[PDB]
Amino acid sequence: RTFSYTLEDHTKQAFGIMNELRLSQQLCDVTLQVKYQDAPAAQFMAHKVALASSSPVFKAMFTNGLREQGMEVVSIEGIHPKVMERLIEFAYTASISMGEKCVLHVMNGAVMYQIDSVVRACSDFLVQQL
Amino acid sequence: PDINQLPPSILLKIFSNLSLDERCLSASLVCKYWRDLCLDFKQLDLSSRQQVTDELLEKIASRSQNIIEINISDCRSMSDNGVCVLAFKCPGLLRYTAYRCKQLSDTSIIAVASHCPLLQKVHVGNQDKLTDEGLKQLGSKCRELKDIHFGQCYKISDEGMIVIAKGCLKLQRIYMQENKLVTDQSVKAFAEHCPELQYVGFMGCSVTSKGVIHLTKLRNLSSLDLRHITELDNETVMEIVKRCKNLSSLNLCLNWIINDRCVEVIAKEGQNLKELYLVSCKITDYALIAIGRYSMTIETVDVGWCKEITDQGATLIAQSSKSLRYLGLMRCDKVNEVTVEQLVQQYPHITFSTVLQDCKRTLERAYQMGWT
Amino acid sequence: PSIKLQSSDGEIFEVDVEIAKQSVTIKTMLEDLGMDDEGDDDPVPLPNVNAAILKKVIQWCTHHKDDPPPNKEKRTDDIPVWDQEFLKVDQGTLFELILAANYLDIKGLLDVTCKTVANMIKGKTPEEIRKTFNIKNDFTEEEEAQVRKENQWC
Amino acid sequence: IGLDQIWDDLRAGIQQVYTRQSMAKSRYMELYTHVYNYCTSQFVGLELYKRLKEFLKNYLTNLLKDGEDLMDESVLKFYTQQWEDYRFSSKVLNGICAYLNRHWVRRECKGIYEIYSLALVTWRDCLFRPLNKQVTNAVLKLIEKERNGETINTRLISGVVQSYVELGLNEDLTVYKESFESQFLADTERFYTRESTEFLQQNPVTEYMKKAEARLLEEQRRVQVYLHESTQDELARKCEQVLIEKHLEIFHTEFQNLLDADKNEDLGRMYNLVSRIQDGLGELKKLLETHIHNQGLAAIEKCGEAALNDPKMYVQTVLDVHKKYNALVMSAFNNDAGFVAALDKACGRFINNNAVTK
Repeated sequence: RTFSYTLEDHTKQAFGIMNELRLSQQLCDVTLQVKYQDAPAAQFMAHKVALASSSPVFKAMFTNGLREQGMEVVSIEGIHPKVMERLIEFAYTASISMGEKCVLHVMNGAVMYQIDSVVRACSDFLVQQL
Repeated sequence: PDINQLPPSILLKIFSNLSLDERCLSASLVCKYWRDLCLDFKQLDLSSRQQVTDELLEKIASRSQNIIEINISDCRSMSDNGVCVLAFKCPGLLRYTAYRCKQLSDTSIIAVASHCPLLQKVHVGNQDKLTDEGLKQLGSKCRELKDIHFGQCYKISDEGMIVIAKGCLKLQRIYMQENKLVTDQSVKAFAEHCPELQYVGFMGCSVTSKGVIHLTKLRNLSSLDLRHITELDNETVMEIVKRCKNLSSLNLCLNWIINDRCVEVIAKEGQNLKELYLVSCKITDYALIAIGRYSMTIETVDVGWCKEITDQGATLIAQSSKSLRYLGLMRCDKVNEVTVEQLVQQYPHITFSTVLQDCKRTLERAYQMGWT
Repeated sequence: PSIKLQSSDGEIFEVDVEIAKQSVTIKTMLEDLGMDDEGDDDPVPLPNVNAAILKKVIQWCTHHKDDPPPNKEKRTDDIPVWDQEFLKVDQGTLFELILAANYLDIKGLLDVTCKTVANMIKGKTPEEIRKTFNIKNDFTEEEEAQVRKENQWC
Repeated sequence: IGLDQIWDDLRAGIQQVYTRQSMAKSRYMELYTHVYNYCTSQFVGLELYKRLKEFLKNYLTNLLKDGEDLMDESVLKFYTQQWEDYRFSSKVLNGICAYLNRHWVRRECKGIYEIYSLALVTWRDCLFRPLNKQVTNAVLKLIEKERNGETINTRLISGVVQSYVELGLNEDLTVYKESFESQFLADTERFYTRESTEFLQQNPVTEYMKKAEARLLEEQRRVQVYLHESTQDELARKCEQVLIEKHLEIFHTEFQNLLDADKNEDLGRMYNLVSRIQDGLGELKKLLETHIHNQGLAAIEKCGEAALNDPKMYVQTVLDVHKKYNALVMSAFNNDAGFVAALDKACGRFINNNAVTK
């Protein structure tokens, strides 16, 4: 089966245009290189603003004190590239979807990045799988 | 009119005002004179170069020996043999930079330390399989080091750090992030052996207040990065700000025990404090009020993700702080956005930074080339 | 303050001391020469700059008399508007201004003129650069192929 | 262009410019012009550089015959004056040849590097062997007039110091320190050892302290006036050692004697000279401790034989002694922790071991 979770908030206008910007690859200042135990070093491009507004860990990692060169590459480990992609899709669109067997990895990633909404969603999903 | 009549220095400057693509594909094909001019080299930047060189590294190493800085950024193609031969062919290397080269082992840095002792800047991305033995090689051979960066190098223990601290007395910069197995012993050995230190950072390391308090011996500290660090009490950073009077940038993000009294003491005794970051610090408006009323030098303050920040604290810090130009009001949900709009409308030279404000700045930069 | 310079062709221009102090060479020769009492303000000869180019340089230094000099920064296309309007001349005048800024050691004018020449080079194939700059293609079809081969990584 | 018609003019102009004939802007500019035009036709300038080097070598090596063998007064005049004039001409020649300084010169990545730096380097063909010893012995003679010797040669000594400091090795504060600072320091230490011993032989120690402090201040001011500031710490250590530590034994004895007397001011300036010597105070500390312990003992023994039947008098006497010596610790001994400790100990060593208890 497949589970999903959608959220509605005050940024219903900004998130859509920021996601369209991300799909256009025009303005980007964050580069994430995800690796997981054999996976290709998946390279995602995204803005610091949405990642900081959706996770406090990204905000803490983006406050390095000096961002003169603009583009920054942040290598991420311990998470599968698909899970990170779904997390970024939730950060940009306020909506996430997952398979019934990938809920645990999404919940682990969300707890690692402290995204309470999808954390509670995945907790409810894992409870409903009994 | 003849361009070739100009001295070659002016022509070199004009070609330096040209990008690499326009110089190698257009300028080098105009004439043999411009070819020889653009062919002239020193500092080379090979940042990520679509990972298109393994043997070309050895070719350019055997070509010229007059290289002072090498940028090996993210560089997934070449192996350790190219780095070894490049170190063999470049003894006069001053700056070494290779980020996120997770395929390089410690043999490369061993050969580097063995064949270029004049290193001053060494910036080493994640680069797994970096043992302390090649790090003690670097510490015992490159005594002329000034800048050192080991970001997220989980394979480093305290032995290599203490060996680095013993030598390299001219180390002015040091930065380590999320590097476990590195504890207060390394910080203590670094603080009491290298008084030339100005920039220091132990973010995410297994460092406690016992190691941070030893940084008072460094009266030349300019920037301090202590983000997500294990249990740093207020008294330690109080003594740090009191002793280190040259402290300009203080980073205390992800520290759930720093209170507003500590911020007040830091603002009072921070006669040279210029940048203060307090993201996720469990503080309240009293910290901002103290920064505004007592600190006449803080320009950048960041209180992002602080739960108890409200409109009144930000209004008072905008009214009472004369040197403030950047307010880090990120994700302060208890802060009204209309208040922030009024602030940005009736307070110039202050860039209030919230979620909606930064989104609006990015949206204006995008609407300059707008779409739908 | 007043300093009287003489050009290579025989014309004399009297300008301010600080405006000539913008030129490192002129202020150096003045500090070495006239730290003591001036000898009836004898003229300063510039035999490597003629009258028109010296007048252009004097105008440029008069307009740029309040610029604060902060050497090794990133390259951009700032090139302020007045400098562009001033450099709207032919190639000969531009090259003579380059030679004067290199001779008089005027870093700002040198930077602006070099950026103008580089923008003139930018966005042009080698044939177009040779046509706009009157440079004969001394490359054989073999050497040109070797050169474009050696730079295939672009 | 042509050299047999342009170069000769340029050597003549550099010869002029090496004499303070005050030439007009036309001659400066003519020479500069010459230089520029020569290095414009990327090598060119090498020849001109060698010619400049030869000119300077010959000029120095044939004004040295005027400098060798001079007396250790005249030589300072000659060295100062020629160095001043020569650095002025060197700077103005570097200015004349700036265009060669920045283009032909940038390509060295050897021996040939600069012109002003050249000038300095070449000046070490009239300093290292010829004058250095001579000039430095002259300076040491002058400085050795720390007697009623005269004031104005300050200019000569400062000029020597200057020329040594700027001769600090440019090649590829050393010259100043190896050539001058060592011998100067040695001479000063011997001068002050002889002076110290003579004085402490034919004068009381408690005027020798005043003379040592005067001489220390004197030498600090003298390093300030015409010597390089780098020569302050070292000299201070040397003079303190000579004047205060070598004699710390007579100091200890006079310490005890003063303690027997009440010459407070002298004790104070003794604790002020001794302080400047590493851990030399311990002996003074224990001496004070024993002195005031014996003082309290003799006091309360002059008090009670059948007068210990008077609590007040006893506690008064004790407090009197304590107050006097606490005042002496505060005023003279700058409330030093060692001396407060000695006070406390010695007080706890007489209060409960006296004839009122025994």
